[PDB]
Amino acid sequence: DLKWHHHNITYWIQNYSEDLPRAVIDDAFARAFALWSAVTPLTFTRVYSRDADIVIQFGVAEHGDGYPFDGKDGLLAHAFPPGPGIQGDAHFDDDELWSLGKGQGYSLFLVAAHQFGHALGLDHSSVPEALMYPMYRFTEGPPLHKDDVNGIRHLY
Ligand SMILES: COc1ccc(S(=O)(=O)[C@H](CC(=O)O)C(F)F)cc1
Ligand SMILES: [Ca+2]
Ligand SMILES: [Ca+2]
Ligand SMILES: [Ca+2]
Ligand SMILES: [Cl-]
Ligand SMILES: [Cl-]
Ligand SMILES: [Zn+2]
Ligand SMILES: [Zn+2]
Repeated sequence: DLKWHHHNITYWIQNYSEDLPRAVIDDAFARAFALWSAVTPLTFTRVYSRDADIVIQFGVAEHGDGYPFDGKDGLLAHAFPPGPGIQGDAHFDDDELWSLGKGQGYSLFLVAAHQFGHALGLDHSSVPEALMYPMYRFTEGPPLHKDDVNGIRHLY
């Protein structure tokens, strides 16, 4: 039930997934963030310290928190809402097949954006076409839906 008191959010990519090249992943995340910063006064800067607002980590099964991943399929990832400590960090189940665009596997890009929303304070949308819909479904074109934009703007 909290939001970031600053608009200069920072993120730190802790480790990577074995499914994609590092530069591919970095870009994916950058583009994910870019989506929100585009409709809000928010900015996202990549840092290299635990001090980052949002820390990005890929994991398998137990990974620190009490919500370990379910291996292939199922829970794909999860991000904690705004707050101190672990709050804000986004976790990805490196047991999934991460990719982009058409084809098998889940889009790291689209999933990231979704999770970044949660890490910004956004809650799940009730619209099937919105990016904040709790159900993954690949789509082409603008990821954000009127509902997602209104949401993030009602916050920032
Ligand atoms: C497409 O964006 C996503 C929506 C839901 C998920 S999830 O399967 O991890 C979701 C939990 C979450 O959004 O973190 C669960 F269905 F409740 C991942 C990516
Ligand atoms: Ca899983
Ligand atoms: Ca994987
Ligand atoms: Ca693919
Ligand atoms: Cl790594
Ligand atoms: Cl994609
Ligand atoms: Zn976690
Ligand atoms: Zn979600």
